[PDB]
Amino acid sequence: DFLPLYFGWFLTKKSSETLRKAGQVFLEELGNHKAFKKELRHFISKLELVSYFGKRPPGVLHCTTKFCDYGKAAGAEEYAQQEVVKRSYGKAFKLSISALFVTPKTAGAQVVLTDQELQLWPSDLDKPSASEGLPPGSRAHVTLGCAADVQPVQTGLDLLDILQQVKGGSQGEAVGELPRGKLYSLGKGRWMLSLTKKMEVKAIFTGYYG
Ligand SMILES: Nc1ncnc2c1ncn2[C@@H]1O[C@H](CO)[C@@H](O)[C@H]1OP(=O)(O)S
Ligand SMILES: Nc1ncnc2c1ncn2[C@@H]1O[C@H](CO)[C@@H](O)[C@H]1OP(=O)(O)S
Repeated sequence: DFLPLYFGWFLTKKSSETLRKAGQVFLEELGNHKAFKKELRHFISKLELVSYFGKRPPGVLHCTTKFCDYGKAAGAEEYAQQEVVKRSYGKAFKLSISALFVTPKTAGAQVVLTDQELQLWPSDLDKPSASEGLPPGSRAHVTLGCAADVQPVQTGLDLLDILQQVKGGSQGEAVGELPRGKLYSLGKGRWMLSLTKKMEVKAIFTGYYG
């Protein structure tokens, strides 16, 4: 017997649509924002970001914890065997979306995990450099879209990198206000919307088999 393609929290239909629509609305508002139009060089050396991020998750959205590749990924077997993983497998959770972000590569939503959910976050030998100085689980994210020649994986890195840019920042940096939060320009095509009111989505922790 083998492992899943990856473990994660898969949003209900109701919450997928709610978060997915939140994403589009952000893409549509950002692409029309003046600050964004001024930095368009990083997307086209106006633009509809909805089209730019044409590769979206087709069905339900999800928050990946541990990519296992059926055991072919390092740390995979070590993660699945954990008690908390077995005990949580199938259980429902509420994920907190604190921000939406975009880069030239990906678009997605930052997830802020509860202590219980942090127990479900892997602890591998191999770490992305961008996870430096950042608390565990920071990479927690929901992918909303990717550029044509970009892999979804990149979304987690794009989040981490963004968190580096704001590491030691304040809300006085905000470019301006969007209807649901403050907009930040972290340079180099990186934009983040920090939600005034955090979004909450029901999801189930389980294993996906591609
Ligand atoms: N190397 C990886 N690390 C973490 N998640 C990964 C990795 N590779 C793929 N994924 C994720 O698994 C899905 C199917 O491949 C992809 O859509 C990625 O999911 P997301 O967490 O949505 S970026
Ligand atoms: N209006 C601009 N167009 C192109 N590059 C710009 C512009 N303004 C600042 N730069 C910067 O000049 C360098 C060469 O492009 C790069 O450092 C550009 O900055 P960024 O990579 O966009 S942070």
